[PDB]
Amino acid sequence: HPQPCQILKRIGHAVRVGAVHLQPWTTAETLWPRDALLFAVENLNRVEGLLPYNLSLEVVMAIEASPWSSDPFSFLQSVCHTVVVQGVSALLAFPQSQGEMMELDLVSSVLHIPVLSIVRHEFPRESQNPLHLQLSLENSLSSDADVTVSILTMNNWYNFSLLLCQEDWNITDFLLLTENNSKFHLESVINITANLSSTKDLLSFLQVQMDNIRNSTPTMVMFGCDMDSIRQIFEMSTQFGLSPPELHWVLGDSQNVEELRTEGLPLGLIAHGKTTQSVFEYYVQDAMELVARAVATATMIQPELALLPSTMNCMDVKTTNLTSGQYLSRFLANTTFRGLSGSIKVKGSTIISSENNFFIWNLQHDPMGKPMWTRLGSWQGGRIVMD
Amino acid sequence: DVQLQESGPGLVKPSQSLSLTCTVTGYSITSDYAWNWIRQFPGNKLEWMGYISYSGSTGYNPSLKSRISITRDTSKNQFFLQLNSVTTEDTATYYCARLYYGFYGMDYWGQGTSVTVSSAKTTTKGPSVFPLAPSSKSTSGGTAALGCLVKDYFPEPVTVSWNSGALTSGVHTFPAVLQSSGLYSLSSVVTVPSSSLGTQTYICNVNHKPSNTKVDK
Amino acid sequence: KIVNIGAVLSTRKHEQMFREAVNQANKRHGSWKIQLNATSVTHKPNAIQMALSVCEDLISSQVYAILVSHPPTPNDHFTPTPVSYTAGFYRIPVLGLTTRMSIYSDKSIHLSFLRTVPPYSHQSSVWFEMMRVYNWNHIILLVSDDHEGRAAQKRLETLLEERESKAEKVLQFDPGTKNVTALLMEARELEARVIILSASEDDAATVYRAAAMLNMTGSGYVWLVGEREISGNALRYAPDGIIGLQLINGKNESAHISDAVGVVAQAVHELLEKENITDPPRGCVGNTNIWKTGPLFKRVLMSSKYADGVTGRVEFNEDGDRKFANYSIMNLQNRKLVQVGIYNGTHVIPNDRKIIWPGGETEKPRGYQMSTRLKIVTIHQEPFVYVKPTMSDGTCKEEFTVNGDPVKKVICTGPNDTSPGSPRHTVPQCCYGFCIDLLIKLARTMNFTYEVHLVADGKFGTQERVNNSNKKEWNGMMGELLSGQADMIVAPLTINNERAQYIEFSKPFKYQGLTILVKKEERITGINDPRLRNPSDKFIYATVKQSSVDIYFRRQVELSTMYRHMEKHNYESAAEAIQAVRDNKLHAFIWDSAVLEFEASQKCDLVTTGELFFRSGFGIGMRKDSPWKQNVSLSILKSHENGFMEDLDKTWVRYQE
Repeated sequence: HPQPCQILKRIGHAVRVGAVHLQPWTTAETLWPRDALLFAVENLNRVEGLLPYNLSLEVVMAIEASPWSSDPFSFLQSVCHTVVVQGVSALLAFPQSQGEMMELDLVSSVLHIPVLSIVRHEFPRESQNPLHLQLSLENSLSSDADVTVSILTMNNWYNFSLLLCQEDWNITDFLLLTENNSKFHLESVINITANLSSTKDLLSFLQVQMDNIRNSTPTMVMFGCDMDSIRQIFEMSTQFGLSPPELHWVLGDSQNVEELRTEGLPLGLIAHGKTTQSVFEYYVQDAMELVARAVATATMIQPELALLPSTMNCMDVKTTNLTSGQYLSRFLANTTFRGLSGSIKVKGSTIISSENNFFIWNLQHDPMGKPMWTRLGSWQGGRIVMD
Repeated sequence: DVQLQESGPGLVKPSQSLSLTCTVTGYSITSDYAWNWIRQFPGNKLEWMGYISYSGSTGYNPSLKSRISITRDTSKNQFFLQLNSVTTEDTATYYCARLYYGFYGMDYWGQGTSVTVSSAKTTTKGPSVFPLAPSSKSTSGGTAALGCLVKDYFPEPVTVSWNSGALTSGVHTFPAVLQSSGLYSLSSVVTVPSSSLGTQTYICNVNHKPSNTKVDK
Repeated sequence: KIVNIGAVLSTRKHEQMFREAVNQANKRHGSWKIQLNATSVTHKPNAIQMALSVCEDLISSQVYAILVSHPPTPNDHFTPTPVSYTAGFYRIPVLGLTTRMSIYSDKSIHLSFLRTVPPYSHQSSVWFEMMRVYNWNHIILLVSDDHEGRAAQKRLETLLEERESKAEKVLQFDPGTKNVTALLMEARELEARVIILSASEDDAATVYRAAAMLNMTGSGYVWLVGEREISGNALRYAPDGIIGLQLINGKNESAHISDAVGVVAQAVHELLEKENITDPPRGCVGNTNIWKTGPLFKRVLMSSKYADGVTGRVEFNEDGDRKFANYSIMNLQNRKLVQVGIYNGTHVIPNDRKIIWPGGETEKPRGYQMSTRLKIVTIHQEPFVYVKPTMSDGTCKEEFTVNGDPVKKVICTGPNDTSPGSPRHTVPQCCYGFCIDLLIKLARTMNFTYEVHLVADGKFGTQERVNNSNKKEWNGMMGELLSGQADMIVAPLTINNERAQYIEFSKPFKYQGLTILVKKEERITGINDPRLRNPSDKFIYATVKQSSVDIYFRRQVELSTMYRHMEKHNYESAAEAIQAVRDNKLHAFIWDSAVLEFEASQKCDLVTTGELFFRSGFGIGMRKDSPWKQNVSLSILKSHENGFMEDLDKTWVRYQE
């Protein structure tokens, strides 16, 4: 084992993580990067074994010294000037707007340092660079579509009712996954705001739609309808007596467990809920765990790989025959583990989306008389272990 | 436009880093030509050299494939060299110009600098201040014995000039065997003029590449 | 009227050229009251420090535009990242020459990137405008790149969508391909020969060496490449004749700088003449100076149609490219720079030279290939296609016919069993009969090379919803015809409106009908009788799944109650049903009239009925856009007009004992 006692003389035998973008979140909510980083460091120090080879993620607070909400100059020039004083090893970014996000590509191109883009909303992926990662920890629809496909394949149901209420969602991935799978037979979509101001016409349209889908496709899955549409459907189901054998209502989009409807649920519906939340501290902890796993894999591959800094100045780039940034960006994409707030699954280091863990909660006819989420199945990231 | 001037230092210390500055300043430098020097030395032949690109391919021959490091100086649209431990046959007349990729030939006159292996202190000894004495007695024909006698300065392969742009009827350079003592007695001569009678003075002023001295007589 | 022009300069010569351009620009805008700033910044190696210095020097004078007048960008990867990222926050277009990379041209992440450099998208647009008279819509995308390759693929997709056509094989690859020979072999098999490389010069030299190794350089192949793809080391193995598009106003720093300065001056003049000229706040560091009129300013600057003497029309593209760059396409004939065309703005018209190819002709080459690769797919048609097992390891002894003449037979290498039995075990057999004679006659009349192969499956396929990504098409030999495996289905498929929607047919060669095989309620008297029209669970006759009889029962409007009853006795082939009905296992069997007649003439126990229905000539299934769709039909018609096909049928199918 080659002893790497010749490159830790400037970094102090510790991974110097750059704490850039320390400005509090104010644009479109009220997150705090300081408390999140503190909680992440506390969680990393509590559970031993995350940083092997006597390594420690030295989170150096790089603050310039809200007019500084999207200024790239203050968070770039002074940040590099203060971070290249001992050698740049790692860097964690917090893109607040487009101005703080576009600079990450330039940073990764001029320094060859893998950065993490913790964005709020969906940003385009024009720069398909492996060093410029994109971690959009949000409530996507890919995991929900995968769960729906698994449920349809395990129950032999090729038909479905597309509840298309609005179009300002991420239904693009739903269509992309539908074009690949052959278990989708759509006949008529269910709308709620199809130019219906009064209530009589809306009720008549709903009655016609349900009488049409009773025999066409008795499987209504939620794929983009808001909470108001679900509430109205649950209110009209009890008044009309829409039983799961007649109309099997399925709740595909599982946002949270506290936002899930727990009133007026028919006995025998498919209503799943995302156990994880959208806490920023949990996302920072998952990012820290992913960086730790990547550093561990790099050290296991080559001892002089992770300890060797990719750059040491504001303009130095690692373009040698044996680099470190490419290996660091390609190793974490293979050894994908299960994070705290959802399993961290690297999707080509460009469209990374943490797949949250779900549980099959099919509320059937409770004999005791209390509605409880019966765990008839499981979901460990694709597999379903029935009981 | 079309500028193939070789402004590289043609006089450096032996076994010293030769920072050959090839100020092309032409159309573009972003991987369009080869920009390599030719090893034209009387006595032997040359070999197929390499070619630089935007990435800075500093490998010409398999021997010096990774020894030298050509620095990409995009500020002045030129590049530097780091030729270390140069031999005798390698050190010859350099042609660091806009060499077109393909090695077809040439369509211009003979230019380029020729770096030597002589010491800087040996070559630089002081301009020989010799007054120009017109002969005006060897009236034999069109070409006689009359010209400047300036010596003891930089090697012959330099920017040879005249007294503020004098007559250049029949000027042509020719790389010859250099002297190891450093006493380069370079002195150009013209065929038709400077061979007449009277008081017509034809003092030459040979300019230097790393000195730019044009006041020596 | 105080619109300053911020120029990003690097060399003193560039500064002098910019000053001269500003001095001479008085005649362009008619000596307007605009003050062009003389900001002359020095070049810095650091990308971020140079960007900061440029931002400071431009905020010290409050300029309104960006003008990069140096091809070498300060970035290490030779990308216009710093200037774009420092101009996007201030909503200022980057009207300067940086590089010829096309990935940054597409405005996806950045919203204020208006680079006026012609990218590979402009090259693709020029190629599209030039190929309008060549009919070369089929282009083989062989670019091995992750950014430029994806940009070129998107541009080609947009071009094909705007042209209302389709491509042949469009797919991106990864840089650093070693098995490039397989790519050339795949491109040679396809009819398209438009090889496009726009990734780098290393892959260009690699594909040039791969084409020269197989002697396929210029011999009908289209080689449309640019100057960046031939620069460096790319023409060392390519012969003289490669069409190399020279980058007009892409690398020059003598007249291109002055042209860009004049264009920017005219643009800011036309913008000042129009509305939306509100001065943005001071965009200093450490402050949020997002321009609220950013989109409006970009929309006003977009409509900058002027009348120049050099270029006729000037208009930005869909990605904000150069305003109709006059790309002069050059050719490497005898290693020269002859001009073969000029992009005026609507069409590339040749001036003096035409397209020259190293292995082709100076005139229009043959881009599309012929139809000499007709893969003849065979199926179980024993009365017509006598599929005989092989006698030896490839040796097929020509057995003597009734006239004592050895019939020439072609081997049929294919899976003898079905898909579950033999997935890909292609076993050669000695297929002979009327089909081989027809193929020989067609190959003698025409000049195509037929390929005899047996289908892996044993069914024809149905047009129901398949389990493959919900593709309502045929699942079988007809589906393989659509994918590209099969080229000419020699089987006489039943012509109908359902099959005519996907592919077409040819001239029918075997004019037959549809009857029922009986074993002479003993008699069946056709299908109109109520005894078999509405059968019971124990009155189901023989039927074949995914066959002509299945399609005939599906298309029927009054036999829907019997269509569902046939699902009990569905088989994988007709041989099973024949073996069942010949051994007293089922009631009857519905199949082709000629096949049942041959079975009745051979097997004495099987006596089919006399009532014949569905008298229609079953044609040969052909492709949808095949060039020889009418040639094979005319050949079959000419062969049927004379007394040859009839005699062959009487001597082969009519086996009377």
